[PDB]
This record gives sequence, C-alpha cells and structure tokens, in this order.
Amino acid sequence: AGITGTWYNQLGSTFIVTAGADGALTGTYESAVGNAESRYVLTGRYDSAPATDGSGTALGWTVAWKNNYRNAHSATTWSGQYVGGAEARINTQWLLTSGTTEANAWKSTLVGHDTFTKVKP
Amino acid sequence: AGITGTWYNQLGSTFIVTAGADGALTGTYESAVGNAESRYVLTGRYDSAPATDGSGTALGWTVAWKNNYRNAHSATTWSGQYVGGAEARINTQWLLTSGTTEANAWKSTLVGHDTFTKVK
Repeated sequence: AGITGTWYNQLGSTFIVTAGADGALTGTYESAVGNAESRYVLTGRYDSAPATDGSGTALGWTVAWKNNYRNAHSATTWSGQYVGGAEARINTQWLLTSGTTEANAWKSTLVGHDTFTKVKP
Repeated sequence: AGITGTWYNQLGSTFIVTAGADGALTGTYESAVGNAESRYVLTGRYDSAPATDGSGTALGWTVAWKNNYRNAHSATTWSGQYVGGAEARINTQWLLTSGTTEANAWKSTLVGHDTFTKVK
C-alpha cells in the first residue's frame, strides 16, 4: 500500500514510480498514446507527511518526451493526489507543453485528466 | 541550454535551477525574501536536444509545498517552454493540487500562469 509501485492510466499507459523518504518521485513512464515510444524518465515530488484527516496525498511529476528512440520536443506535468482505499487511485490533471515559435505559442499547451490504478483497465 | 541559474516570476518568487546534461532539472524554489521557511525542493525535466527552427525548449517541474518548517499538503507543477536570447523567458502554466477528501476533490486544483525572467 502506497505510492511506490506500477500504475496504469485509463488509456493503458504505464507509470512505474518509487516514492522516496525525502519526498522524491523517480521512475519511468510509457505512454499508450502520442508521439512516444518505450520508457521515458520521470521525476517529481510528493507530500511525505500527509494530513491525517482523510485527505489524499498531493504529488506531481514531469516527463520530457525525449529518450534514446524519439524526441517530441514536449513535456507533460501531472498534478494530483493519491487516494488510499480498497482500490487505491492517483487522480491527476495534466499539462502537455510543446516547444513552439512565438507565433504558435497560443496553441502550445494541451490539458487533460488521467486516473491511475494499480490494476490495468 | 541557457536554463541553469536563477529565475524570477512576476510576483516576487525565485527559483534556482541546474539543467543537467541528462535532461534533469534540480534546484530550490523560494520567495523574494529567501528565508529558509520559504524554500522548497524543485525537480523536473527538460528537452536537452530542442529543435533548431526557432522553437522554445519544453520543460516542466514540481514543488511539493512541504519543507522542514511547514506543510501545506499540496503540490504545484509548472509546464512550459524556455525562450532564449537577451530577454530570456520561461513561459509556464501551472496546476496546484491540494490533498482533499473525496467530497472536496472537485475544488482540489487551481490553475494559473507564470512568466519567469533572469532579472528581478
């Protein structure tokens, strides 16, 4: 039980994460969609001492979409919270920013929401 | 890469970052005052081989708002792009999620935008 483990989003992407004692998130992300192939490095942070009132655990992480196979010149950040329970879940909102010219900056950023579970949908 | 160094937003916050050869962003986010109680660990990633057509360099980072002195039970992610030159900028949009109960989850996430420059 906890953040550390292998998670899958509603699209079948694979989020392999370790939550360190210092508040660090490290691991790999493999996307089922987009200009992406195989695993990408991720790093992030999480609240290592969450409230004890029934609230979830805040967290966030980033993937820059460059690996040894492809480079999409873009990065996604997920911001969200881990919710413990019978079926543990990480509920997130995300921003995907692509590198653009100034004239195209208005359309540089996609927004969405991903929910992660330790069971693959 | 032009990213390593100290950046200032439009509201008096400061971050110091190192952009590693491997695409890592590592540093500290603080207030203009810079007292220890206002400093937090920052980590993220950037495109270490951006396009050469005039496009910006995509990047993102996270700060969880816990340090040795306080804990807001929340985390912000900034997603954006670095634009180089004499007037270098990091243009971002951000998401600040607080830990909530499920009944309050609908109001868990704030959204906004920050522009960072190398000058106060």
